[PDB]
Amino acid sequence: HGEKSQQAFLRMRTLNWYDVQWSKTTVNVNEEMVLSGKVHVFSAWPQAVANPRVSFLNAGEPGPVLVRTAQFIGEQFAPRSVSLEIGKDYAFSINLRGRRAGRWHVHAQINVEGGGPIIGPGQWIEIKGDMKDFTDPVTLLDGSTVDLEHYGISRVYAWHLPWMAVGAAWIFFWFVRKGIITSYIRVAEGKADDVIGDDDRRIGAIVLALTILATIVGYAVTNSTFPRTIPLQ
Amino acid sequence: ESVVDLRGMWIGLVLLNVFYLIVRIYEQVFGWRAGLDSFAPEFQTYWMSILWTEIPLELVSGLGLAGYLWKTRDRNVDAVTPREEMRRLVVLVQWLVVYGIAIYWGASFFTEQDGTWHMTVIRDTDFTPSHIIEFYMSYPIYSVIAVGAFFYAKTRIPYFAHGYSLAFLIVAIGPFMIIPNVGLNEWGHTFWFMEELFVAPLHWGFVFFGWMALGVFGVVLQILMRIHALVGKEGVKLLTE
Amino acid sequence: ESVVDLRGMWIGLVLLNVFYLIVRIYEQVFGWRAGLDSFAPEFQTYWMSILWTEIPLELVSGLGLAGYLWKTRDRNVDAVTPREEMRRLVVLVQWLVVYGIAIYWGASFFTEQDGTWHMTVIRDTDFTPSHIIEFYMSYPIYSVIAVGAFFYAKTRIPYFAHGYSLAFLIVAIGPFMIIPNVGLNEWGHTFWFMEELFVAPLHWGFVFFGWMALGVFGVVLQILMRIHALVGKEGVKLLTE
Amino acid sequence: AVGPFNSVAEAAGCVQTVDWMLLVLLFFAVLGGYHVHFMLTAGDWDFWVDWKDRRMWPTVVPILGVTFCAASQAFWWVNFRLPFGAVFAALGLLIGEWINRYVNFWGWTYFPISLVFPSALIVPAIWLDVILLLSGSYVITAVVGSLGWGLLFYPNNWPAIAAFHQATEQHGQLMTLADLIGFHFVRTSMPEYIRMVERGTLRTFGKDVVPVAAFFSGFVSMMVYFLWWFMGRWYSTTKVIDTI
Amino acid sequence: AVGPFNSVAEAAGCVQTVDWMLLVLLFFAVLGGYHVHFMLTAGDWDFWVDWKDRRMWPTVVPILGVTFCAASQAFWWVNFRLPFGAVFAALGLLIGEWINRYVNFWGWTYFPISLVFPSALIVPAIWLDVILLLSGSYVITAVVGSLGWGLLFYPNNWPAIAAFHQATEQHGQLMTLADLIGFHFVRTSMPEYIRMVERGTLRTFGKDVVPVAAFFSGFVSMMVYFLWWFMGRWYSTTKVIDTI
Amino acid sequence: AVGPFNSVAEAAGCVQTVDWMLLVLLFFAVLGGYHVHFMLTAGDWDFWVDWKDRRMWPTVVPILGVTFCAASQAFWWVNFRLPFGAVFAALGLLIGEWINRYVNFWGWTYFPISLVFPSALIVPAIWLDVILLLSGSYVITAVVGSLGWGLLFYPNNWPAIAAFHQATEQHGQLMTLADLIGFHFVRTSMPEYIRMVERGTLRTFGKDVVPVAAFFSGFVSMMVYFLWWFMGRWYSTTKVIDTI
Amino acid sequence: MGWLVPAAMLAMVVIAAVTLTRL
Amino acid sequence: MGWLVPAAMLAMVVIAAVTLTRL
Ligand SMILES: [Cu+2]
Ligand SMILES: [Cu+2]
Ligand SMILES: [Cu+2]
Repeated sequence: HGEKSQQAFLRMRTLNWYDVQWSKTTVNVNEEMVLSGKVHVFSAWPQAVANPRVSFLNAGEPGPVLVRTAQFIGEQFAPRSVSLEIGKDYAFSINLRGRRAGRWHVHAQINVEGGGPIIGPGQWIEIKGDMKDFTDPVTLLDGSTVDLEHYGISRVYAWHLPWMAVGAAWIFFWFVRKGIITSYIRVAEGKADDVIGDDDRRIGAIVLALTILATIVGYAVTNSTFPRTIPLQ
Repeated sequence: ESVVDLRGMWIGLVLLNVFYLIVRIYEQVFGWRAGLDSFAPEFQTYWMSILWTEIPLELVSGLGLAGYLWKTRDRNVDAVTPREEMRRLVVLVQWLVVYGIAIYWGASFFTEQDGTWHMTVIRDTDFTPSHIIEFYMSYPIYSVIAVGAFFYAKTRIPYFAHGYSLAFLIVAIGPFMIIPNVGLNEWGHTFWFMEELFVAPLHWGFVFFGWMALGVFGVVLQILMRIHALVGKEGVKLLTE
Repeated sequence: ESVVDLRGMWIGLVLLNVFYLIVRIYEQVFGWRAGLDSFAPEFQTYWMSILWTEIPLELVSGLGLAGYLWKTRDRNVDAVTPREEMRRLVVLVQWLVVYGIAIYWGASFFTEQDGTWHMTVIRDTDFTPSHIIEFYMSYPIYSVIAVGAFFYAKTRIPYFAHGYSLAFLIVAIGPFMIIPNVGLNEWGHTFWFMEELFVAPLHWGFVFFGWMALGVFGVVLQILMRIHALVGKEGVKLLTE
Repeated sequence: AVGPFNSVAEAAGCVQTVDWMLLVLLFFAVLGGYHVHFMLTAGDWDFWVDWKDRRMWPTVVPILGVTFCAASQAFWWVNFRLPFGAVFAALGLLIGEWINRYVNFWGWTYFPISLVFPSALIVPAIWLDVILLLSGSYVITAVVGSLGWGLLFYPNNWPAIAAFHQATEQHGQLMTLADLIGFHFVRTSMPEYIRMVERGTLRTFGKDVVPVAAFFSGFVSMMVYFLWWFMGRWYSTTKVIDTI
Repeated sequence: AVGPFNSVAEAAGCVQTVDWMLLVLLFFAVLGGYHVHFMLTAGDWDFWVDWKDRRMWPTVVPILGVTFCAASQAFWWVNFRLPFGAVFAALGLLIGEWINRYVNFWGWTYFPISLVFPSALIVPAIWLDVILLLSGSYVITAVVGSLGWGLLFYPNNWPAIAAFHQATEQHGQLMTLADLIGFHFVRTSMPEYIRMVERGTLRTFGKDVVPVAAFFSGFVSMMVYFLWWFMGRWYSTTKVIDTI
Repeated sequence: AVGPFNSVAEAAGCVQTVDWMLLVLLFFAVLGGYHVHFMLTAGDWDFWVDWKDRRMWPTVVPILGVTFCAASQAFWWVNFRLPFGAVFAALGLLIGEWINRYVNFWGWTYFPISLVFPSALIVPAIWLDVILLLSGSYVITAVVGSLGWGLLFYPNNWPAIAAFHQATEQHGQLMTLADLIGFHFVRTSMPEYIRMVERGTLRTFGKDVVPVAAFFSGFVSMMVYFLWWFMGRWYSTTKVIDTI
Repeated sequence: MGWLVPAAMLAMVVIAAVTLTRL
Repeated sequence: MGWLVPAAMLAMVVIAAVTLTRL
């Protein structure tokens, strides 16, 4: 959905989609289907659209209703941006695993850089099952298998929520100890030194020391848990 | 007898939060059924009607609120007793609390629901369901609440009645100025930048007037002085000792 | 008896100039033997040791100088005699002379020795011998001298004791702010610009805080008024006639 | 009678109630403004785990995050001597972001949380607030606390980040778990070329990427803090004008 | 007794000594600031004779050089009626640059002086200072003296420049002596493509390059002088603040 | 005697005469300044009918045109309560432009008027002036009148524009009458690639070009009006300085 | 169901007006 | 010889401290 609103002459003169197939029109949850096709780059590429030198093959679905396990364009596995040359034909294939039950219109598309997106033919796919039954198994370099749907979220919560609780406790502690109207009146009458004393500074120093210690301990424990990591590719 | 009567604040908070919960449930139900295609008849049935009804309703509500606040204004403002002025300040603080809740709902919740909806769908119109709920529902609602707070302060409290508070003007106009800035949003996402990136300069206007929310810092201070001078020295001796 | 005693200024100038001459001779001797390769053991032996020793030494020297100046501060500053205040002003001028010499040594000599060393070698690390001598030796040294001058003025002269001189704050902090700006230097020469050009914007921060040296214009003027009011009318009749 | 109050208890209760309402309203207004600013200046790296890299994420996020923290610090410290201004702004931003990711990014569009979780700013905010409290000077804060705020961004985000940086081998290529999470769960309007992540340079050196980014972010945060402290001072104006 | 001085001679000697120290300290502080600004804004054309061209060098160098000259003129003229401010800044910059080129560029890296010599600014500085002295007005100075400063840059640099502009014939090409000096003495990090020198345009006309560059530099120097005069006035502030 | 006047009639006549001369001089000075600003900021779209498009012309022209209108409104309303400031500036600009097109573009270079006619600004100027008159507030004006000024630009230009937007078929292509007018009457220094006109985008939607351009122009005109009202207030200064 | 959100916005404005004018 | 410049920086700081605290 969305192509009708795009200008006709830009749709016609950028990418010509031909034989496009959907291996299955009805899939179950955790069931794979392949959307294949071919595309031709129009020789008279419009000046308005940027060169297809930087482009990315994509599946036009209303969300992760299907999980893209792999995609290939130009005889190459293509998880990142590729280059399309003017006046040439390229074959593409996308593997999709059913996630969310329902009827969805899934299209072939190519997002070219600052020209933008070009949408190809779409088809209605019926996904039957429960999203709770969906699994996304992924094998690591050490042979361990994880579920990409659920992996790593517990660590995210266990690191993020306690720090938010600590910040809320800090704000609440200072608010209850001093107040807003009383502190304002004290500062306004030249008694700003009465709001903050030596004990308050000592408490702040202790809190900062504990926070730094917690950060160092968390970093060290995280490095111990995952000794070998690589940067984003 | 009742300096702090919070019935109005509670009513406003309950109404606004229930309305936004209803809006969120409606979005969940009808975002995929009718919001995916802009040229489909169900888009007109379920999403354009909200726009066509809500813009005139928002305008009428804002104009009527301003007119009613100005009509029922106090004429002898300077002859207000300290207790009545304290009650008026409390009601203004209730207005500002409701304004802050509306500012959170509009400028935070639906503005990023925009980032997620635009990342899931291919944009086909200037009025998407996220756009309809965000630009044409939430921003006008907090603009109406800002108008109410500003005019209550101007019409009830002598300090705000004589002249115009710069902080109040900023906090009431700047966040409203995001609504005209939707024109720059639409212009930049159709000619300037072809990609759905939030850090695009086409959204810097969105940033700039957002800073105007910090104008509230002044307004609260302007209230606090009025509170301070109302308590007096002896009352200060109570609070600070 | 001795209003102008320049022993401290002479000692500081001699020490600083001899130290910088020694540093220059060391650079000449060991720039090619051990400074060409960053992964060689001789680089650790002859160039990294200077860094690891000089950063803590610089920090300790600055903190100790500030603490000693504040500890031995005059408590009854306002009751200073005109002769003692004139002597204090002269000592502050000596501090500023040493500061200017250090500013020349750091911001002029080694900063352009950077331009020439980077043009002769292919950069392989964020700590080159030129970088080690320039960013981590000269700038901290003149920052320490600026701290000394500022705290002597604040702790000895009544005019600088009551409040903070804006010109003194600028001239003491801005030139120091180049040291954190080494982070932008390193970031721009590794991601932004791949070429060794000095007019690259990645060095504009270097420019901006350099302007803060002109803050000295204010400080000298603040001294001159203090000199003027100390001489008095009759003394003025001596000087201007 | 205590001024406009007829009794001591009435005055105390009214003051406490107004304190609560003022705190709530200030928190939510600052939350809204901060969320707009952050999500439209540095929200792209915050939205997706594929954008949380070594060069551009730890540079961009702290620099654009220190703004409202400095403004709120200026307000709270100058007018109340309350040392929670940076934590105020950071907690507001984190709460709003987490609510949006859990309710909208996950509840509506069904993107997994491992793909959409915000950055951590509580530890740098605590550092900045304690620096302001112990020092009492906004210049010393703008230098030291800003440097610490820039430096602490990556170490306190690593515990929630390293799990997705484990390596996997696909058909022929090497991937991180974050890249595979972004690839598997399809975003229609997020092609791989958009993300401003590091891609390598001939002037990159022997494993200095993260420290260089952290130090650059801290240095820029110094100037941004100095500007936004006075921005918050200006926003705290009580000036009444006569003509509009 | 003369104030804090016990005698006439003591007062005179102390005044003379403090005059000397103030002059030295101001000279060296201005020297450091000016050298940083110039070498990091217009130092690339100053470093190398291959960059001393007809379009970009005579444009860039005077425009970025008039800054500290205007600031020092503001200081000295407003506070002392001393007409050497522009010459003060220019002499400081020239002395620092020459020391660096002879000691570091030649003494350390063994680049010949003919490759690394700075530009000449003494004549335009003298023009600007005498214009300020005769006029007494910084507006008339900002117009007339800035125009002369921009116009006199190339004529007073030509005597030290023309010798290296003689033509030679290499294997097949035509070279200047400056290009051959840059080529023979190898700089590892100075490829030929970096230098922002003129390369020709279809809108270049019948031998108007140097005059057009000079007039553009003078016009821009007018505005830069007007800005930096007030910059120097601001830097001469005696304001004492109460809180940091 | 009435002050410096010996009679009532003399005072009235002198006041009327000076009123006429002041009006004329202000009109022509504002005309000159406005014409320079407009023709060198937005004059390219105004010169040629080939540049009067749906996206860039209705965006650029109102935004750059509201400047002197806001400044003149500030002057006239603040100092005289005269509601014609925007119409003052717009009429001056239109008169100067029309004189130039008829005398120089057509009388000298013999370009037909259908190729060189200016834009229409009288209706938006009237809207802005009446908004200021009825409201009396420059904030309400800067919002509402600026929005109307941006919105009314294209509808009031359409009557003089549509005739040249009729379609014709050349050798193989489809043309407008405006494109054919620009093509037939040759401009040596106006190639077709220079004109910043719309060329299409993959993010353009179902016939929203002109309304989007109009709303963007109105929103930007709000801020430009707010800035230039205070610019005109600053230009109305009566400050006397002591030293130049 | 295409008139549910419009009807709730109107119910909100009405309940607010009546109750707040009373208080 | 890798400890010459570090030793001179320390000698400088010490001589300064002793002589300047005396004056
Ligand atoms: Cu579809
Ligand atoms: Cu947008
Ligand atoms: Cu550098």
